[PDB]
Amino acid sequence: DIVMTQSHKFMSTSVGDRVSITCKASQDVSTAVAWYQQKPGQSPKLLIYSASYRYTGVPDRFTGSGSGTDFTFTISSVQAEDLAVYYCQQHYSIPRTFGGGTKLEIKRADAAPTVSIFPPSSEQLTSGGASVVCFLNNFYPKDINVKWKIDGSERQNGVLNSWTDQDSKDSTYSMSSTLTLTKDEYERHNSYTCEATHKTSTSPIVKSFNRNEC
Amino acid sequence: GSQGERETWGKKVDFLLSVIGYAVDLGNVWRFPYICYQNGGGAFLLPYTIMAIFGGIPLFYMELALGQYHRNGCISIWRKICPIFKGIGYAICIIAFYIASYYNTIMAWALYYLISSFTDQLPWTSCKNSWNTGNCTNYFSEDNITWTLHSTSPAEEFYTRHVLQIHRSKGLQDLGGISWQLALCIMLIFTVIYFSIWKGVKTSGKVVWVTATFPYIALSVLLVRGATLPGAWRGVLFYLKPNWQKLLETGVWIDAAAQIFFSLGPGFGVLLAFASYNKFNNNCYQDALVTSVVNCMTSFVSGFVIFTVLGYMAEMRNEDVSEVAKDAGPSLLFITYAEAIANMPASTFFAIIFFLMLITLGLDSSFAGLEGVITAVLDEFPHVWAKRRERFVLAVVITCFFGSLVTLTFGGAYVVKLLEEYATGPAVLTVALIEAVAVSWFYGITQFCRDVKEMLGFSPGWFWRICWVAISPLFLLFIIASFLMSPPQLRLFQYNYPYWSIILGYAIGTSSFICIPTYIAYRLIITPGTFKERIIKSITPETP
Amino acid sequence: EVQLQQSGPELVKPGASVKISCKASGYTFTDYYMNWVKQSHGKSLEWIGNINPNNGGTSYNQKFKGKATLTVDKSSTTAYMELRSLTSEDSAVYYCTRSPVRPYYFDYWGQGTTLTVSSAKTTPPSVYPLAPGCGDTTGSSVTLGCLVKGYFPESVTVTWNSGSLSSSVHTFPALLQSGLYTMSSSVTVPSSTWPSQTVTCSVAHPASSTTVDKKLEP
Ligand SMILES: *[C@@H]1O[C@H](CO)[C@@H](O)[C@H](O)[C@H]1NC(C)=O
Repeated sequence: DIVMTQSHKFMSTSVGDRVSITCKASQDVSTAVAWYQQKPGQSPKLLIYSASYRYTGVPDRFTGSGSGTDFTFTISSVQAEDLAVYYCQQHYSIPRTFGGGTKLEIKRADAAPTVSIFPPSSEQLTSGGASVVCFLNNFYPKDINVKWKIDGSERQNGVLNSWTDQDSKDSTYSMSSTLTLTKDEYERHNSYTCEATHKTSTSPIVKSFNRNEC
Repeated sequence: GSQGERETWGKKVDFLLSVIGYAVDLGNVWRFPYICYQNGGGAFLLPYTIMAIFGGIPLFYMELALGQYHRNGCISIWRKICPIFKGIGYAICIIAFYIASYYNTIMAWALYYLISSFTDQLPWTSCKNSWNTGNCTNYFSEDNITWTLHSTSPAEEFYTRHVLQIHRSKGLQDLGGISWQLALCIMLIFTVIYFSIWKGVKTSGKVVWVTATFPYIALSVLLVRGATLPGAWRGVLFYLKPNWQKLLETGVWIDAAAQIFFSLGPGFGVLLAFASYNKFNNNCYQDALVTSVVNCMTSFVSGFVIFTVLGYMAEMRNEDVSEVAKDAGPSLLFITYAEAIANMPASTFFAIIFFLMLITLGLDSSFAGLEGVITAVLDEFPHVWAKRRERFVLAVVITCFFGSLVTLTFGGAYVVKLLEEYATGPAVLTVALIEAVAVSWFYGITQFCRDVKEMLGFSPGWFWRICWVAISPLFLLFIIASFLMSPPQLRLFQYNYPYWSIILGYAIGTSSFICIPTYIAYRLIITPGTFKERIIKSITPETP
Repeated sequence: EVQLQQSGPELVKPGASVKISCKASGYTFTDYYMNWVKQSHGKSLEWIGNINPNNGGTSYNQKFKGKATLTVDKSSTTAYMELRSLTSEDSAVYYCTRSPVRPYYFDYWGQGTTLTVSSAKTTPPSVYPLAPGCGDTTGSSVTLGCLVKGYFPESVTVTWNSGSLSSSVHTFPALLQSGLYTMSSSVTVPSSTWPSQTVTCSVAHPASSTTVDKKLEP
């Protein structure tokens, strides 16, 4: 059989930069290669075929080249909506196989995370539970530290950090820090504080609210 | 007095090339490379040579030695060996009739291709013709083209809708009517074999000079042509790429055993007829050895001839020569190979010498196929025949024309595959198995070794003895049981054969076989005495 | 134009069987091969096999031989893929895509079908609105949210005001714990529309066939 190998699982580029993703096949393909664009949450979309040719409906900024085992998918102008996962695929021999894929991450300037803390709703308090939420929106890069404070003290138990993917508009990551506690433990404390340490500023961003009728 | 002893060959080289012409046919060109590249790739040579040495050569040499020693036809030779098996000569006569029905229609297609290759622009290049559909898409056309399930190539359109006109038949049910162009093409073939046969082995040996030698020239021209083609290594790669895991399959040895047998075709009485006219002092051992190697080496070099052009054809398309080699049959040479040679410079030259080679490959094998039966009946009915040989030759030739009238129809190509697979294959192996067993056992292998000891001056080695006693009948018994256990499900041109086609094929298979057991019943009922007394006289050959 | 509409998500127990429809439109259905591609979570695309609509001729993959069965119907122009002996590896997104016979490429794909093979009971989600406190400082924009907790499988959808408008919404991926998924959503809207107008988040779980709508209140 045939093995399509993409040696780089991730490739860092910037908006407008010239980026080229490689592909490595098992044997000589002459020119048969198909480059697909799968946006997150969408089906894979065909772009290049026969390695030099573009499918209908594909903008001029997407090109391809090479004849051999190795092939190159070239994007002259990268956009924000161009964030996706690209695959290379061979059509000659049965079965048809795909490469591991290369996720294209967009590099941009640092962005200050927008931190918002939320009190538990009364609908959740009716069910016998309470959850204090900490939202972190529009920051770059993905690496950020999130520290929780119930009252004055670092709470490392019951904290879940969920990182979304990169944005297709401003290319900014967003994460959510969730602190889940029992209703009995929630009514024994008042002022909750969640802080976030990012590389944009040395001082961590501190948010706080009071439990008694906000 | 009067005629007495039979005739003899003109020269040692004439019958040497004559038996080589019978062995080398269309199958040595397309068939061997496909089964080689499909099973194990280049590793297919290992079982193919083993099945040749153990199975193929001893039957070929035993059949050839019996011909030169006894100098009798396919029928009369059983009168002097095992008279109950005299029906074997009759079964071969019925088998060769079923063979000659379709076999000359294929050359008629290559002849229709040969006569249609005289135009400056070949018909299967362009899609503008009377026989093309709207699905026809050729090259030298708009780029970016994407093929469709319903689309058809101009070469596939040309072969389907014109020479075959297979679209005008719904299947085996209604194949009518007859295409008269192929009826004239096969009439010319029946005429050119008429003038190459009717006199005897004298004319056949001289016409063989052209018919045996020319394919090697055309193969060499297409070899040098196919080698210079860009990207021709893909076909040769897929051709010779060894797959050793395919050797673990119990079927690939059966494919190798059946391939080497039907390429050499021992025990068919044709080699028996060609040897009957040779010299008694002459040595047939060196003949059978080198003759079989030529058939195998020709198929080996024919593998490069086909797959170099198939590799270049896969180069203009995208690789995987297996996919362009998908359909194995006349479509490989008449469509894929013809469309491949149509894209090359001076395509009229290579196309003429190609289909002419195809006619040249089938002419010599058709000469001998009739020669074996003609020699059989002439030796079986002497002085009631031989008044004129052109009389018996014309009778058997025009009979094959009426037998081919079913094959000349629109669905005649459907009948070609029905007869080639179901009919001839099992019965020829059966009649060769019964022949090999009767010679090695009934007549005995000891007296057979004594006849060779009087022929060449020395007894044959123990290797040939154990082959004739055991290995060779087991070689034929292996292919028989495998064929009967797994009867093939056949399909041609996007059309699956009906379930009852095997029933019709078994009828054509047993219709030749019914003669020998009814002849054994005819011999045992006529012979007086007891069962042990009459069969002993029936087992004992003619005492004088 | 050309659209391939697959079936909805499926939650099935291991050892059972499952079937996925594919509805094709916008072209001549008998003119193209029909293919099925398997994509595991975090893994690459995997070609299961193709089928010829005319005769139903099926070319499978040696890896998927006997694992998948492709069928076709020319009356409704619909292709199916059946799977037996379901395991945890079989939980993944499957796509039915159109391809010609040459050159072989997948031009149009289906929207995908989410398959989850587990014996875990189907659990309806808990929708708790996430609203800013009354002591927060109102700026040029306010961030809202809604919480989804304790649902299985991962199939869920959270919409805001019938899709109009989300020009800023941050939906945080689902996290699996104790056999139940949990996720959260957020939306950034200016302070001029709130709390003057009506803003409501809609949570829908297709596997449990439940839809709970919760309006945000300060
Ligand atoms: C092309 O072939 C399809 C089926 O193979 C047939 O339905 C169609 O009529 C053909 N086109 C023309 C122009 O005849």
